[PDB]
Amino acid sequence: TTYADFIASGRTGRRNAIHD
Amino acid sequence: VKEFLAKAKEDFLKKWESPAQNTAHLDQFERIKTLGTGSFGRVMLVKHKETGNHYAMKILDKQKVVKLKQIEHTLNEKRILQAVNFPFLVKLEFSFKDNSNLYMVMEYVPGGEMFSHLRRIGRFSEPHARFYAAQIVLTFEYLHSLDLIYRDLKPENLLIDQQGYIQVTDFGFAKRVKGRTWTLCGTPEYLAPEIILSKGYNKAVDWWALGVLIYEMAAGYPPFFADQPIQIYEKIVSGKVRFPSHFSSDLKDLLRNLLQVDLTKRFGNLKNGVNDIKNHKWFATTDWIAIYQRKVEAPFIPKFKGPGDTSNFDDYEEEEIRVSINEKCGKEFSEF
Ligand SMILES: Cc1c[nH]c2ncnc(N3CC[C@@H](N)C3)c12
Repeated sequence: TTYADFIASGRTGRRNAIHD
Repeated sequence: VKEFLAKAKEDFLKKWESPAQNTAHLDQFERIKTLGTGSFGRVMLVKHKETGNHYAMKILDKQKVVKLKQIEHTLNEKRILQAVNFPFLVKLEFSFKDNSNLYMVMEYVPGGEMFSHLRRIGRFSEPHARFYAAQIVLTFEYLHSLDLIYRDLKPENLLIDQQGYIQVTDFGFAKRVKGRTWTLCGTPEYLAPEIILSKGYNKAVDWWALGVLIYEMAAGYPPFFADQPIQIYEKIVSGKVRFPSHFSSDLKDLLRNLLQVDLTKRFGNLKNGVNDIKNHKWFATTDWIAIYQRKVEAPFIPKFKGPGDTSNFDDYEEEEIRVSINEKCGKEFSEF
């Protein structure tokens, strides 16, 4: 499922602001 | 009731021109646990020795801030926070600098970030997402009317208070923008296409971010995800969205007019303004007035254990605060 895909991605934690 | 906004703009103008400075010192607070960590700073739970009241204290290393070209963003943050006033924005209570750090002490919000609740339970129902979304609409209406654009909407920055209502924290990217601005900043998943294409952009990026928030609240995942930021960037600038099968058709509709690459066509940025949002089918049962007044029953009211409980928040590893013996970034922060 898409959620299944989400859970196994490497972006499931707190996400940080982008720098430069 | 646009006289509310007129008075709100006059207070903001006055607090903008002449900002409070140096209204507490480090040694008046007992530092407890870190409650979150960012790119630039960290926030600690804190107890004011004299009243005993608990706060959240953001600490910013002046030298780290000069390193990451975040000076005006940092001056912006303080200046704006001290100048605003709205139920769903966190109060700034004190701010000050010592040899080494900037400090902003704010009201303590004990329910933890939406982010953690949302990840644990997968997703929120539509009436719940709607209730959270309404608070953000009202809050964006307010800040945009002061020519303020927020720029970091995300679950991580939305804390849940004791009544179960949102408090928006982290104004690191909040800027007072006449017309247009250009800094590439934000959080990859939440970035509007304009920002990515280095276009130069207006308050409509917050309405974009609002569509993402609502997608994520109702989907349990963001509409554009991949393992690296540049790849998220491609998904975003395609303008190619798929909704889960369970999204109501009203929600699909609202999200398509919010997740809209074409500015001439984006809700928020139109003849009718915010009312395209407020008056839309999916917000139809929302009492906007009862929301502002917090008379609506909240999706959920967080577990209370006491003054000074942090079970609602994840644990972070600590780093001790070193103050230096010689001042560190004088004129850069003269105005903080
Ligand atoms: C920033 C802030 C103000 N009040 C707070 N109360 C608790 N936690 C906070 N932080 C934890 C995660 C950060 N995103 C902000 C705050």
